[PDB]
Amino acid sequence: SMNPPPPETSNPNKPKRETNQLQYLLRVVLKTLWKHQFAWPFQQPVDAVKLNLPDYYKIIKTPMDMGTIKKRLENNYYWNAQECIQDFNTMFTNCYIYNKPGDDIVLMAEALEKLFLQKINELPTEE
Ligand SMILES: CCNS(=O)(=O)c1ccc2c(c1)CN(C)C(=O)N2
Ligand SMILES: [K+]
Repeated sequence: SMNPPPPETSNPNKPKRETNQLQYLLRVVLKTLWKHQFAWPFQQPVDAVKLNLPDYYKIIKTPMDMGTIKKRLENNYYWNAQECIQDFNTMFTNCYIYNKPGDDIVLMAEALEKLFLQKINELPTEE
């Protein structure tokens, strides 16, 4: 029932780059999903205490959330776009694993994922 330390949002020894694709991921993809009406449950790490989900971190061992992704993008944490896309995919996957199909949180994840994929379809070529 207690929360782990959140995922790191910086790591000085980790390698990183600024790419036009990562800029797009912050300016377009994250920004669009962040403002969505269903973004709120995904804007911070799952709080197992507040939300009374005492089993959450007994099941989900690779937690991820858009608050973490936002800070990673702001902090130039990533080496490439794929590392960031992976984080979004971990967040969605965790939600589908932990919750029941048709639960409100799943409908929210599914709407955010639809939008995510629409935005990723226009990801520019690396230039
Ligand atoms: C519709 C959201 N309801 S709630 O905030 O009680 C909630 C209910 C369930 C969860 C979460 C939030 C967050 N989340 C990422 C998750 O997988 N489960
Ligand atoms: K499930």
